[PDB]
Amino acid sequence: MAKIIVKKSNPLKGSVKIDGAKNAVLPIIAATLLANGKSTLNGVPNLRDVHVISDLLRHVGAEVEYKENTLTVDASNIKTCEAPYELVRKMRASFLVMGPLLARFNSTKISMPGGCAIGTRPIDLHLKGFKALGAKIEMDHGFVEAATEKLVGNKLYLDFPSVGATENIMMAASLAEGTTIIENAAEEPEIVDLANFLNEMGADVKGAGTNTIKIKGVKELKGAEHNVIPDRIEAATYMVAAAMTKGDITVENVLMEHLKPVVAKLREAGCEITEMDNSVRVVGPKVLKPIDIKTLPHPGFPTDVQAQFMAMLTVANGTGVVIETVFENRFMHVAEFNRMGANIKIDGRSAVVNGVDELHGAAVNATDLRAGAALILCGLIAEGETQIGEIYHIQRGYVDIDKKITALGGQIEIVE
Amino acid sequence: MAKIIVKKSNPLKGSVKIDGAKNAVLPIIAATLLANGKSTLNGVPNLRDVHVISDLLRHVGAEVEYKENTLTVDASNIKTCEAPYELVRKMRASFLVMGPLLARFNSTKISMPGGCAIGTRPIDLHLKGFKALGAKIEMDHGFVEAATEKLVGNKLYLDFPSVGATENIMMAASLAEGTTIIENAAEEPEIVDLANFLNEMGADVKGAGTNTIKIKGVKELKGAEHNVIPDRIEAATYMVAAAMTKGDITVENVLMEHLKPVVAKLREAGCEITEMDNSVRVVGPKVLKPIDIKTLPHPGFPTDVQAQFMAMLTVANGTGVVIETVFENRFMHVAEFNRMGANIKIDGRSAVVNGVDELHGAAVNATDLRAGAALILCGLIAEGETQIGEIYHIQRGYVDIDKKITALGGQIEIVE
Amino acid sequence: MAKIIVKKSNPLKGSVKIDGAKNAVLPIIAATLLANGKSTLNGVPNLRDVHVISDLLRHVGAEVEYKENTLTVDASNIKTCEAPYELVRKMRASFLVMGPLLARFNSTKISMPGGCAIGTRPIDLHLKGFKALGAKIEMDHGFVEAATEKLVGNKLYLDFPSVGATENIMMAASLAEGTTIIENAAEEPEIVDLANFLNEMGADVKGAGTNTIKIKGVKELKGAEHNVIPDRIEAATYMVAAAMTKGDITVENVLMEHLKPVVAKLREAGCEITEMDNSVRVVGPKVLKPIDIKTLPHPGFPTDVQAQFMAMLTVANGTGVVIETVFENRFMHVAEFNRMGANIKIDGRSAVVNGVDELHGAAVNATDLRAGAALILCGLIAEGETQIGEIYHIQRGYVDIDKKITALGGQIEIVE
Amino acid sequence: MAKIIVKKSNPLKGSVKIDGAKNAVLPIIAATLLANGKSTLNGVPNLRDVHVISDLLRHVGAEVEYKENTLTVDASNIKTCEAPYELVRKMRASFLVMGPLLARFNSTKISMPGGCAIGTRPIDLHLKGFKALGAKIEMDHGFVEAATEKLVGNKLYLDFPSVGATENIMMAASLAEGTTIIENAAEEPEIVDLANFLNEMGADVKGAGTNTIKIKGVKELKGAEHNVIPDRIEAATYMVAAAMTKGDITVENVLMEHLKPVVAKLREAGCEITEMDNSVRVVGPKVLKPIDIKTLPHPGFPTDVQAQFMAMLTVANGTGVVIETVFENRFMHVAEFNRMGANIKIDGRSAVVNGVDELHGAAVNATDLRAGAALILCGLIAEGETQIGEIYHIQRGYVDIDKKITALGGQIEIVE
Ligand SMILES: CC(=O)N[C@H]1[C@@H](OP(=O)(O)OP(=O)(O)OC[C@H]2O[C@@H](n3ccc(=O)[nH]c3=O)[C@H](O)[C@@H]2O)O[C@H](CO)[C@@H](O)[C@@H]1O[C@H](C)C(=O)O
Ligand SMILES: CC(=O)N[C@H]1[C@@H](OP(=O)(O)OP(=O)(O)OC[C@H]2O[C@@H](n3ccc(=O)[nH]c3=O)[C@H](O)[C@@H]2O)O[C@H](CO)[C@@H](O)[C@@H]1O[C@H](C)C(=O)O
Ligand SMILES: CC(=O)N[C@H]1[C@@H](OP(=O)(O)OP(=O)(O)OC[C@H]2O[C@@H](n3ccc(=O)[nH]c3=O)[C@H](O)[C@@H]2O)O[C@H](CO)[C@@H](O)[C@@H]1O[C@H](C)C(=O)O
Ligand SMILES: CC(=O)N[C@H]1[C@@H](OP(=O)(O)OP(=O)(O)OC[C@H]2O[C@@H](n3ccc(=O)[nH]c3=O)[C@H](O)[C@@H]2O)O[C@H](CO)[C@@H](O)[C@@H]1O[C@H](C)C(=O)O
Repeated sequence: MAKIIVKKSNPLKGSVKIDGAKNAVLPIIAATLLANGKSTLNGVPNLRDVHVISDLLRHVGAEVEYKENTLTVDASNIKTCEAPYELVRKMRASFLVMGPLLARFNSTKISMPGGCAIGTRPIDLHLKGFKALGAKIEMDHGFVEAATEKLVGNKLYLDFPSVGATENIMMAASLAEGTTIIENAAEEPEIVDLANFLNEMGADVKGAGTNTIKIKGVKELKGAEHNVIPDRIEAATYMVAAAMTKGDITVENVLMEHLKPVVAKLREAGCEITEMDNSVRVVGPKVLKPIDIKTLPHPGFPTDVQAQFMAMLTVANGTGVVIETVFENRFMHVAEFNRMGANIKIDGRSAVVNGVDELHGAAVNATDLRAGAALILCGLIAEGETQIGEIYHIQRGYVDIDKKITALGGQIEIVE
Repeated sequence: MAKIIVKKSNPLKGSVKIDGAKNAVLPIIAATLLANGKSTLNGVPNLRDVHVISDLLRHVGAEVEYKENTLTVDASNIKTCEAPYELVRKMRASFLVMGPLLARFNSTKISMPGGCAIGTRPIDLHLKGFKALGAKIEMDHGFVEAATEKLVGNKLYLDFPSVGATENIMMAASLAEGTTIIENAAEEPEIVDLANFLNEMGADVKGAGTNTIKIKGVKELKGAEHNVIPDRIEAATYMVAAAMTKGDITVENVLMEHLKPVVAKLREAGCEITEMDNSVRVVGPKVLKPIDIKTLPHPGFPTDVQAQFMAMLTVANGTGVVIETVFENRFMHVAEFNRMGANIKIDGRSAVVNGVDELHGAAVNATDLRAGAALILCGLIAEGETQIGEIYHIQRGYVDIDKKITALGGQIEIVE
Repeated sequence: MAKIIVKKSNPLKGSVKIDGAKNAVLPIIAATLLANGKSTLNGVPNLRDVHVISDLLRHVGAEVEYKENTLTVDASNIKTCEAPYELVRKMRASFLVMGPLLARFNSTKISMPGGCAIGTRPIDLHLKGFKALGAKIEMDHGFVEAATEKLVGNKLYLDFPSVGATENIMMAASLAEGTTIIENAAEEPEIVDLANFLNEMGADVKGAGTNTIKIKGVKELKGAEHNVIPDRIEAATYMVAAAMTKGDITVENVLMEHLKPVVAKLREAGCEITEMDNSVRVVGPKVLKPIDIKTLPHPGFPTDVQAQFMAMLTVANGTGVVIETVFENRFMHVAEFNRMGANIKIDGRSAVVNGVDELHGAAVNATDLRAGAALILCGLIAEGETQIGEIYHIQRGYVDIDKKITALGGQIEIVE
Repeated sequence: MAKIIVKKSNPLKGSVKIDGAKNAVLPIIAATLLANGKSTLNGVPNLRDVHVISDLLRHVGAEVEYKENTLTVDASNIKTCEAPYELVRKMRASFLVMGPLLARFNSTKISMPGGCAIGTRPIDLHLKGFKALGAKIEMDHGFVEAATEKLVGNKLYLDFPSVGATENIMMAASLAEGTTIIENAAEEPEIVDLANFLNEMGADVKGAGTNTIKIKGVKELKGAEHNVIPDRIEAATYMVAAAMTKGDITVENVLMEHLKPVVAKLREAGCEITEMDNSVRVVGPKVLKPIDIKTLPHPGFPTDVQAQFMAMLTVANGTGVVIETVFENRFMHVAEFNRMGANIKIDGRSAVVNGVDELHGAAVNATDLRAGAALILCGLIAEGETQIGEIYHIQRGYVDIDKKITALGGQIEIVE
């Protein structure tokens, strides 16, 4: 089966256009379900995770059309508020329909997500918020059902600033009676994108981007047109690639406000970075300086770039410590990095990376989306040739990484 | 030597006035050093930690007078920028003078804090920010020296949103040339208090309370008058005490915005809480419902109330999990709670509290400020009599806890 | 694709015969490579992991025949000491050929294992021991090569009492010049089985079962006949199944010495256990008492029974804590248990299990061998019907679990 | 108050005699309480912890005399089986009288130890074993009371191979009716010393040193004479001191079997070690090679030498990782090491030590016994002069460290 073959490459040089944010579009697609009417989403990346949630909307009865990076959804006529096991098993982001369906129809029944490679990922805070809004929750044979005679706005505290719980609760609250206050909300840029979209549909959501979100419920929302923000994680991936290959890359169609910790940490590692209104230029250093990273809720360092920074660190000039506070077991890639000659030792949530002279190409497997991309980065700098298996992980969330890296001068090919 | 004796008490009932925030006043006192002139701080709590940092200002040559909750500082004539080991050993908050002294005099030499009971507490991010502003850092025999020909504003990222590093860097940046941007800043209310004070002196500090702080340096700052915010941690202590004793207490002279997670979590445990403009009423439940807490940077649940919530949980109707993400070893109190009949098991940063019928009085020792106060709370509900040693820990940071609890009906006495 | 369907079952009752130990036979099969001659292994379980390592021996040129639980290996004519990526990727136990091949031929080149679901599982201590014996180690494109002009016995310390490193080093040392001393050796019963086999072939290995193993190298080893010990992990699985179903089961063809912590912990949970010379009877209690388990090196509680005890605890009468010290991320099953109505919260290496009234059947996936078996156990007690996917995990290491549970009265079927 | 002043010293050279083991003598002193008669302990180190437990025996009514390294105890006439709070608070090893007093008198009431600097140190497994032997346990106001009409031998499993629980249970079982089996026993050399002593008094204890201990209870024990084993931890301290100072030291009156991991790890770091029947010679290397250490139950690397190895690593030629599995918070010394210019970062139970050129003398505080000794080691190699406070920690458990290091050529003095 299919592999990505990467060879030791030249310093990457040139421009790369960044696609729309996968993790903005997924909750925003779920939000379309809140409107009796037709929404139009532009800048939608052509990605499997997009197609999966689109098929979920079809299941519940919304009409969906995708072309040329525009997705339209007509959620006028919904026929069921049940998300079955087979769909949720494909992608746990499917859970994001629960808030809108609960809000529109006052009842919804959604398969509870199971295990995921990157950790045990409960959805307790989503249910916490729904209960705060008046919903009664019950479990039936793997399904979670939430139902209410009516949703009523209430104050609620998030024990962790969960991205998904903030999204789900904001969407449910959008049609509740009265005012909902989400305390200790996620501040991730996708939260702000979603809020903006809800407001575009007629909602009243204030404070997205800050630690407190206030939603004043409205009776009905209408389909709206929305331009999704750029993918900050994709952008970060290309930035790290410039860093690691001693390249000089201009990443186009980005928002620098959303990249702050990545910019900072790359500068600390010795990159020269030039921030512009819609683009950023990254020049890799001649010697990578070791740095420590600690993943945290935004605007701390993002967990979705942790594997890729760890890969950069495998050849830094010293010792770097990587600490993952956000996900449990987001170190599955370490053993793959070590097969390429890295020197990485883990205990608990910390990985000690002792920089080596160079990596060496080897047969490796992607374990998840972001780690698979880190493996491509290793492949660019590893002596000889690197063959990466289980490539569906990567293709889930990167548009044409082979084409984009090839256009920057890298040696990469997908073989079937 | 001295002990606090607590007996099984009646439900606490009445009003308690909260003092000014210890942890606002300590950085604000250090900030007075930035002005060639006289500042006036009102609402200063009469606490040892206050007196220690005041003696540090005297050491460096500022004039200090304290009376009746007003502290004045005339920092017109400073005579040394060196903070010696003996003073810093007393209280690691002394380190907060480093930023102002560096800013005023472009050189400062401060003993590096050593071990602390509640964890290994490095000051690397403080030095990170000073280096970003142009300071060269060196170590001499336990001292850290920072010096520059001139401080220049720069962008810098905090790997963790450290309270102290945010404070120290904001103060240093206040007199730097140009604009400093602190990314991933602490959002704690004391950060906002400090900022306000600096602005009162003539500074230009914007975004305190948010994840990004921008300071535009000025050439000189002038003494100003400031009213310190209320102690949210003290307030929380009395709130928990109402919860645990099934009491009914009105806590006076507080800011509800600063108490959000404590209010939320207490309501989840079954308290009835009434929030007012300058006061909050807490009615304890008849049965405490078990809840989980997870300490986090503000506005997450505060580490300074963790021991006290754990004490409440020792008699909750079920199993609660307490997770400390902020400090390493902030569980020293667990063994003391267990001597009073609690059922608490720790591994890593998590403590499993399995609620018991009642605690039983016993001889215990305070291990630190906030835990010592938790022990007084246990003492209120523990059958018989509880004797608490090492009480200096408590007296550091609570004004007249014996008098305030006595006025609420509790049985407490300090014996020498 | 294929599923195991389990329904809510009657208390299991009857006798079950236990197969030979998978994890004794795998290193013992690798050990056959040490002899110029034919070995005969009896009591070999008919398992995929067995067939995989047998195909590895074929690759290197040994002759292998399997029938009726007897496997013979003629390692007279070995044709290569290289274990290629495709084989090692299938099963990391393939790494166990490295020690024998190094010992026989003074050179061997083995693909370095990559990621595994249950954690990052380095082989550094294996290489440590080989280096101690005189081997020079190098890495080539994912391969580890060990070579020496001659192996010389030496003392070496294991930083952790690794099962695999003890095995690999014992086998390498068996043909070394002089005496090897393994300090802080694994004490697992499989270590003793392997040692016995090596001694049967002509080796001189003393102290297996204790914290120190001494091997006095010999010039040549000869094929021998060996009876593998019973599978203590399989036995434990059936014991837990009796516990959870309130059953009454006699587990046949076992060694009670190898089951001590499992017996102890099951008695603590309320089982009545009767230990006999070659069998053990387990009667489940009417109410399971909550217990805590902590995985450790033998004779501590085995990690391979951790998931299955956790499953028992999901319906215990209270709160149990499960602590995994041996593997990092051996909690992947928790989310699957929670889909069946369990109440389990994890942080770090500890899982808090808050017992529920009953589990409820649901669609779940096996994540690994031992967890998949735990899911079958849940399926036996869960109201309604449980469907388990990814069943290859289970079939790897249990002989006919469907047939054996069916013979005890359970409702289980494998569907294709 | 009193300080230890250490200066940068010459390579240590010469011989040092090791005293008797503190941690053998403490349980063996408690064991004297089992005999109606007079015991004679030789090779007793002149240490505060010794004097504290001796005063506890006096409290309960045994007659004690200490001179010239011989301690005699006549436990013919015991007058109380209650150990009060004041004594147990001084030293938690006082808890070791519980097993003997329970065994002699079938009732005993012992204050439950509270917090300790190096971690939360429950005694649940001690109580577990006593309950297994027939004792009913209750808590009264900080006391734990154990009482039985008669102690009856039983099998019991230790969830962790606790040193103290193994000791306490072995002593209780020594006079029980029938046979006690301790499964997953501590294998520490002090367990073997204690067993030997009990057997000297007339007991029947087999398997000490192995993972299973069997005690066959006897009706009465008689006073006996015993020679305590050498202090392996003290010996290790002097060994590390040779390593760190590039010295050449012969440590006298030791048992090499008890020092295995320390010898191994020191050789890995580059020491040349010569093991003899009653002595060991350690020659420090010219360049310390970085190594990783992981504390574990014996014969794994001892937690009591962890701080001292960490100190050695502060100037090793690279990166070393120290992992503490045995105690929670046994890293309090890290901040003190960092005040001397070390580069150590902790997360969880792991500390990353990035070796520096040299340490620099500074004012530091001992946090506990073994760390205080590590600070003296740092003081020997740190440029200039190091002043160590809170020296009672050290004096607890080292005989005349100033005199012994002075006799090896070091510059050390205790000032009052
Ligand atoms: C669809 C989408 O946007 N997914 C992203 C979002 O996941 P999410 O699930 O919402 O993230 P969280 O809730 O903030 O989760 C953060 C932490 O909080 C725990 N938690 C979360 C919710 C809850 O109810 N209970 C609870 O305990 C949780 O287990 C985790 O430890 O945020 C993550 C963090 O940045 C991303 O890694 C993730 O990207 C992924 C890879 C991708 O592209 O596929
Ligand atoms: C004077 C004062 O306000 N002290 C308070 C302040 O300490 P601070 O020290 O500033 O808190 P941090 O820097 O946010 O520390 C939080 C975490 O960050 C790590 N860190 C911090 C700084 C740095 O450079 N490097 C670094 O790693 C640090 O080790 C900790 O794990 O904030 C704490 C958290 O709320 C409080 O517990 C603390 O109160 C106390 C008890 C009291 O009243 O005495
Ligand atoms: C073939 C076989 O017998 N496999 C078993 C054996 O694995 P092994 O691999 O030898 O076990 P370890 O080496 O004792 O591993 C224990 C711990 O030690 C770390 N470690 C190990 C080796 C090394 O060089 N470096 C190092 O760090 C390692 O990462 C782990 O955390 O022992 C394990 C523990 O009981 C079992 O779970 C495992 O069964 C399995 C599931 C099955 O049936 O497939
Ligand atoms: C008097 C004496 O010999 N003391 C020593 C002994 O303590 P001990 O207390 O017996 O050691 P453990 O019981 O093996 O403790 C090891 C671990 O096990 C947990 N545990 C222990 C008992 C119990 O019931 N429950 C339980 O959870 C415990 O919390 C720890 O994490 O063994 C330790 C380990 O080697 C030493 O560090 C300690 O030396 C000291 C410093 C000194 O010289 O003062």
